[PDB]
Amino acid sequence: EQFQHIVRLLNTNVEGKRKVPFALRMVKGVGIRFAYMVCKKAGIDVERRAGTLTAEELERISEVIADPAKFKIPDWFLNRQRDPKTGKTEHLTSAMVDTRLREDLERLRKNRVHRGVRHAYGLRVRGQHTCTSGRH
Amino acid sequence: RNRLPEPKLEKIGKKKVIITNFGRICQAFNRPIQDVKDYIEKELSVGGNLDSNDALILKYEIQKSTAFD
Amino acid sequence: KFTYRGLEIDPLLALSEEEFKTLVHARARRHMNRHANRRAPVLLKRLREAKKDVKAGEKPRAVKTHLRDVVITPEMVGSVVGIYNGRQFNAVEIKGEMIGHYLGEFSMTYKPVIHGRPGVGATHSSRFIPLK
RNA sequence: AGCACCGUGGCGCAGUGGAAGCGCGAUGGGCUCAUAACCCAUAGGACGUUGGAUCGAAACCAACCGGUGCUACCA
RNA sequence: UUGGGACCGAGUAUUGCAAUUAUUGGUCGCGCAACGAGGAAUGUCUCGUAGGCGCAGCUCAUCAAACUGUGCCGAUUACGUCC
Repeated sequence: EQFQHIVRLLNTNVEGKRKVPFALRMVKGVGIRFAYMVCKKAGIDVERRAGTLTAEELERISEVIADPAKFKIPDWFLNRQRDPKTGKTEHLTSAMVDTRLREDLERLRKNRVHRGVRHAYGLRVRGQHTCTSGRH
Repeated sequence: RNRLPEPKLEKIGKKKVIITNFGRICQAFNRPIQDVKDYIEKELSVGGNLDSNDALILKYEIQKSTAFD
Repeated sequence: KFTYRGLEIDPLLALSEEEFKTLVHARARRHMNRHANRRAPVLLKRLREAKKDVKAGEKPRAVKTHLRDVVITPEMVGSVVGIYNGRQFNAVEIKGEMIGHYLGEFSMTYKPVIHGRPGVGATHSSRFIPLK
C-alpha cells in the first residue's frame, strides 16, 4: 500500500528508485559492489524500493556492508585493502569517505613527499599535463 | 624649474595616440583623473577615453614627438 | 608515534629481508627482487658509519649522494641524507613514515612557478601592453 | 539670496503607471597579408536621499541634498 | 538518471640496468566535476562518395586520441553559374 519517499540507510536520504542496487549508489556504493544481493539475504531484483523492513528487511543489507568477512571473504572488492597505518581493513563508508581520505592527505603534507606538495597547491598529482587544460 | 614626468607616447594604428604615463603625471601636480582628461580632449577636439590600465587613448594623430608638452 | 602497518619501530627492525618485502607495497617488492647483487654498495655503508658513531642528543653527520633510485628501509631511519636535484644537495632526515618510499620524492627538482604578469603575445588582441 | 531646470551603467542620455534600455566605452573573440572600417559575446545600475499620494511606478506631490543657468550685490 | 565521466585514494602484477614527477595493464571506492545540441565566424566534399565502425603496419624493453594502408555498413542534394 504505502510507497517509499525519502528512505534512509545511513541516516542519509535515499530515493525510492524502483530497482534496488541503483538506490544504494547514494551511500557510496556503486553497481559492481551491490550484486552480492545473493549473500545480502534479500536476493531481490526487479523489485521496488519501498519494500523495506517487511520480510525483505533493511538491516540485512546494512550489516553485510558493515562487515563483509562472514557473508563471504574475498578482497579485490574492497575500498581499502592493506591499510598503511593498520594491518588490513575492509572499509565501506560514508561516513568515513571524507575522513579517511583527508587523513591520507594530511599525512603526506607533514613529511613533505612530492604527492603531498603538488596537492596543497591544487595542481594535478598523477601523470598529467597542464598549460592547455584543465582551465578553471 | 620643477620636475614633471616627461609624457611618453605610442603611435598605434597610425591614427590613435596612446599615452602610457597618464596616471603618474596626473598624480604629480595633485589633480584628479577625469577632470584633467577633459581639458586635454576638449582642446584637441577629439574622442578617445582612458579606462584600461590607466593609459589614455586619443583619436588625434601627430608625427611622434615630445611636442605634446 | 608512527604505525607503518600497525608496527612501531622495534618490530620493523626485527624483520628479516623475506618478512620485510612481504609487508611492503608492490613497487618496493618488485624493486628488491629484480635488483640483488648489492646495488646500493656505498649508500648503506656511509650512513651506518656515521649513525653508529653518534653520542645521541643530536642527529648523525650528513652524508651526500646523487642517487635516488634506492628504497627507504627501516635500517636507514634516523639518518640525514643528501639528495641531489642537479645543483643542490638537499636536507632530509628520515622519519618512520618515509618507509615505503624512495629518496627522490622528498627532494624537489624545480621551483614551483608563481608567475609575474603576462607580456605581449598573450591576449591575441593588440594593445602592446605597458610596461611588462 | 531667491527663481528656473536638471540628477538613471565608467561617460553622455532615452524612458507621460504593468516599470532596466541605447549610443560612446572597458574586457575577450571574429572578420583582414596588417591597420582603419565593421560584427558578436561578457561583466558593470541603492533610477540623488527621505517621507507622501497610488491596487501597483524610476515617472506624480512635498522636504532636504548636489550640479548648472538667470536675476540678487546686502549697514 | 542506470546519460557522461574529469578529478581522486588504496592494493597488485608485468616491461626494463634504472618506472619517484603516479609508465603500462588489470578490480574496488570517488561521479552530488563538467556538459542538455551550441553566438559572430569558419573548414572540404559529387558515388562505393559523404558519414559511422573496426583491424593491421609504422615508432619499438615499455606506452598512439597521431601518421600510412586495408576492409565493413553506406546516404541526401546538385550535375549549374559568375553574383
